[PDB]
Amino acid sequence: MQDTIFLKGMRFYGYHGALSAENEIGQIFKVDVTLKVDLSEAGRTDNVIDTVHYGEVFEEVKSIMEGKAVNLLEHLAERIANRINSQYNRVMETKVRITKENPPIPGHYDGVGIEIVRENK
Amino acid sequence: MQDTIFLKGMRFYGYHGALSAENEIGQIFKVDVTLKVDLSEAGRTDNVIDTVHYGEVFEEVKSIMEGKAVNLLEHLAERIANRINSQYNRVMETKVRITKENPPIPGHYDGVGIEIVRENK
Amino acid sequence: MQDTIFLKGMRFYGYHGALSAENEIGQIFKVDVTLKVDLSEAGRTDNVIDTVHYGEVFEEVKSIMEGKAVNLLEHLAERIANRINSQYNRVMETKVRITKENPPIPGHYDGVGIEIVRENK
Amino acid sequence: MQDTIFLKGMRFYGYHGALSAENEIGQIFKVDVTLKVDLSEAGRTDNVIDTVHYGEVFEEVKSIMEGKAVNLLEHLAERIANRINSQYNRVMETKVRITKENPPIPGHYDGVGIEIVRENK
Amino acid sequence: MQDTIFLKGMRFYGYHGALSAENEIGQIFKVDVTLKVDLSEAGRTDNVIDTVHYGEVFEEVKSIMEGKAVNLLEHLAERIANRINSQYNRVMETKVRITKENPPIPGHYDGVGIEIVRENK
Amino acid sequence: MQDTIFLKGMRFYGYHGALSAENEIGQIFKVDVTLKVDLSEAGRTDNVIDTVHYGEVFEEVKSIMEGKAVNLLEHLAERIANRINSQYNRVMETKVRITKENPPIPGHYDGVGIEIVRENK
Amino acid sequence: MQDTIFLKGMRFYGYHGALSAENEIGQIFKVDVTLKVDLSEAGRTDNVIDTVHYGEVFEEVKSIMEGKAVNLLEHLAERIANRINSQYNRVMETKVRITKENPPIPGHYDGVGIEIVRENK
Amino acid sequence: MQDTIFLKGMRFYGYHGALSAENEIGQIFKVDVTLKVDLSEAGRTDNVIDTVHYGEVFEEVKSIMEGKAVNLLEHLAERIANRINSQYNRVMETKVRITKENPPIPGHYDGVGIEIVRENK
Repeated sequence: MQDTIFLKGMRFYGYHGALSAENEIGQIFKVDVTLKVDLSEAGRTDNVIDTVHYGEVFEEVKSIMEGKAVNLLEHLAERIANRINSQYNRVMETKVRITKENPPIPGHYDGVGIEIVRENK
Repeated sequence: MQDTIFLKGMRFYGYHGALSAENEIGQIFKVDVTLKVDLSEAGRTDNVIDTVHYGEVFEEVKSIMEGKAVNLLEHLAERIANRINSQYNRVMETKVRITKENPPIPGHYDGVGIEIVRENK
Repeated sequence: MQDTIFLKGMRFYGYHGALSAENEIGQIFKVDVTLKVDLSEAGRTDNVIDTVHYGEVFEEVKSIMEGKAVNLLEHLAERIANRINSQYNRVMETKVRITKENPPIPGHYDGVGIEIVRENK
Repeated sequence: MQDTIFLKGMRFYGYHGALSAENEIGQIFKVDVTLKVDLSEAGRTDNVIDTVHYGEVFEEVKSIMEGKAVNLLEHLAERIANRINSQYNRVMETKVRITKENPPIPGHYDGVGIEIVRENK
Repeated sequence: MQDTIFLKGMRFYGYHGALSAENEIGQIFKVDVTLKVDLSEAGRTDNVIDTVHYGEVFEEVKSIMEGKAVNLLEHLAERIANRINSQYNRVMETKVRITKENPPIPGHYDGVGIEIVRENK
Repeated sequence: MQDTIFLKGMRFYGYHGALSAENEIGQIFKVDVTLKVDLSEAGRTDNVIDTVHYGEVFEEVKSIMEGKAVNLLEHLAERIANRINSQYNRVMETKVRITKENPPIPGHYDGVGIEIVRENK
Repeated sequence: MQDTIFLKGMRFYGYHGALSAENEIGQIFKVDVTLKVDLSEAGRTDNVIDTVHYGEVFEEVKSIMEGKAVNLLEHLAERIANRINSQYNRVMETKVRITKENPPIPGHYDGVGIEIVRENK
Repeated sequence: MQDTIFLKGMRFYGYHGALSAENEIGQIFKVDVTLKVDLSEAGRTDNVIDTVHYGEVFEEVKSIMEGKAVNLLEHLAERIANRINSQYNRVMETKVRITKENPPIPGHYDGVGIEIVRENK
């Protein structure tokens, strides 16, 4: 089953980071969420109730990304995957990618970050 | 067998969406279609009749994307995969990705959407 | 005097537009603000008090862009130019460019919008 | 008076070109239209009737770009400027830029084209 | 063994295509070549003779892409894979992706094309 | 008179540069040419003979850019402007911009170069 | 005289900013330098000694951008313009644009900054 | 286990290359590093000590990329993978991709390079 629902390049200004100065200044966090969902029923019915609504997922991601500052991207993604998996039984698995395009790293690069994949129990 | 025929970033202005206001205003839908097709005969012959012509596939996608408004991206992709699989026996499997880069979601992101993979029976 | 202070590509999700459905759904508005300010005193002193702080300008633009929905981009820009000119005497002139990259226009384009230039009286 | 109304990156698939093969195959034409219009009345009133509506301008450009094939970009732009100037008295001047990003020129480049500026008589 | 040598976005102006007018006008062809090669010996030695030189591969691709016009992308890629596999025993497998970003297809898209994967016998 | 004919982002691999190693290795040179030409006759007539054909201009630029290596971008642009001005009396003035996106400069930047403007005598 | 020598998108990781936390963490600063220089002698001679060498200019910009942290972009640009004007008599005027693409501003934008123009006395 | 820590588009100006002239002039090297690391402990704890810090990894990559010039990209990547695997036991496997976007290859392309994957022993 290779069907997926996705939200790409969601950007949020947050205050996460292990560094005091990061928590103070903040920075933009980029998030990609890919959900493993069987979309054949919805494909047949065209009824919004047979799939997972992207809008609701974005709201979840946003509440976590723009909420309380934490140290790690690993913890933020863990919270998001866990939030999506808990509320939607149709989601078989949640992939969360978080990128800091402008972390406190003296250099030239496109971004740094983490990606996790959590199956829905 | 890893050969594929592809059509990337096809853009169509349509009126699909579960929201009345979406159906009224419309928006751009981005579509990626990847077809699993054995291309060694055509690679040998160079005869257009031994492969699936991209132009015809684009026409199919377009007729569905620019036709009657439906609620879901899942239904549109289901219709496209089913259209391509039905008309081309050489297509072993059809992957359809549809992205709403500007849905009615208050936020900053690159796009939201779905992706399905349907084997040709 | 060709010195300027600028804020490029500020994006805000708003509900402006002459169309009911626009006011309901909203869309992203892109804003560029260019301020004609003599920067030689600040260039000499390095004292933040001798120039116009970008951060404060962004806050002004944001309050207008994310506030009450209006019909026209012309009115939004008029309000922004007028806001910046009123609060900063050092600003000799304000240029405001607002772009709707995804208006209710059935077609393929990069964006539509307006640009105004208002001297500070 | 430096106020302007603009439409950027409008893309149309057309058949214009001095070459038979161009007329047969077609290609994408990119168009930028910038209109010199005094926007202070609309800025004050917020009444759509005090400005030139972008949507109507796009429709004009489209009718010309997707209509009968002509040889030159110069002729297409002349027709567009003349169309906009004729129908909108508030437009003091019309700038039309047309780019062929993929003309029949053996080489590597971003685009070729013309730009004209026509005052409204 | 997941090591690879790659050449991305190689662009050539050619005359391939099943349509007479294409053969006459030409267009840009974009090519991506990915080679499965064990790079640990070279990683150890740092001796250019223990790997496949990208420069030579580009020359091969170029000779085929800028040579005689053929009808299909499938045939061009077949010729390239076969050329690379024949001359380099260290290449375990060759992936060739060819994209026509501007084919004779009336529409808005990013590109169309094919991708093949050929193991070296 | 603000009409112009333009050729943007023309790329050529050349061997120009004041450094021996540059002459040996080469690099990509990006060229923008803007020609001041009155386009109203052509706009009226639609006859290709009343304007300057972009294709011929590209050929001129190419012959100079891909010809004998010289030390300076200033000399290459001088030769191009002079070539275009000499052969086309309708060109009132020629602007030539040449950019070395990857010169032998240890750093991170988008490009370096020169731009000249030469009126046709 | 419209000839210019330019350096675009020079990026440096620095510690400038009026905020303590900025000085601590740092961020990327983007710089554009445009120099008004008469390039006809060099265009004629092709002798590197008749123009201003971009490489030397980049070194100057770099020494200032990667040196001691200051509060304002206005002061950094003033120092750069003054450095270039002092060392090169052929430079008739120096334009310096500095952009903070990721300042401590909670929002979504492309960049903020200043631009100055200083004639060489 | 599909969790990863990544650093994308790290750019360094170096002097690597099998060609004398490359070693003399240098060029920009683009590096992508993807690390297979189990991030569930850190996801739970939010303690920076339970994961691999990106900042330290960037420093390692940088020391190798900006250090002594070597002939091959294969050798540079081998050194990086080996450096990361040696210092971090939590890294189960290291993927290193190095791209020369502007090698001494007369042509038009996006980049050439190699990618290796090394499991941590």
